[PDB]
Amino acid sequence: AISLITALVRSHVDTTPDPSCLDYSHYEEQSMSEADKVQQFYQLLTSSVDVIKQFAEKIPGYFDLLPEDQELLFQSASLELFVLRLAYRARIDDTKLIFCNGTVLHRTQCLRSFGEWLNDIMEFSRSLHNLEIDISAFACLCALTLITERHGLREPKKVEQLQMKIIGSLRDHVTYNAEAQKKQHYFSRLLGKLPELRSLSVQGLQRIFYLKLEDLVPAPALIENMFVTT
Repeated sequence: AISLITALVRSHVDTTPDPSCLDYSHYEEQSMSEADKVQQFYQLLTSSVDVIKQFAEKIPGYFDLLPEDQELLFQSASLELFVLRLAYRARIDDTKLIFCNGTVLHRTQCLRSFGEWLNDIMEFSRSLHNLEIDISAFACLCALTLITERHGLREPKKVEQLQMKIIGSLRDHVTYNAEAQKKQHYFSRLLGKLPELRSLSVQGLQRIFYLKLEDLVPAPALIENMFVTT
């Protein structure tokens, strides 16, 4: 069978909208209520998480974890995966923003719902690209956002072993990747991006919690799951 890193990269590719199939039906700036903008945000977030769900289920060894741990791990990282993919794909000095559900919008249509938090996401985006992360390293970075220690796991040790396997594959790939060895302990700088993502993500919960209290439209279960991590 195929190697872990190739399985990861293929999953990433298979769940990353390709240019020719992007959805532009929401790009055109049109009149819509504050309630509509929240509606759109929830929709955008939930359907993207559904796609991210497809990537996680293809991570070899994931289905070998108990269904309870899969759920806990997924709910706990969904927002992070969402932000990580968003930031990775976003390019500097760009007007658009592409979401893994294929939807494309103006950065300005998102500022309305994301708030200042978006700017922090773009800031993280530039950070990722400064370090230069290839698709193989990124796929591992994503799997590591999902397969990580969380409180309440039934088989924490089983989770850590998969994590170690993913780390191992990332380690091997970095060691032999020429462009990478050209930088100060690239590997360490790579993993050092996860804590930032965690913090960036916490800031997202604040904004999503704000929208929830505003309560212009009900929050989907998927969005409520993001808050269970409290």
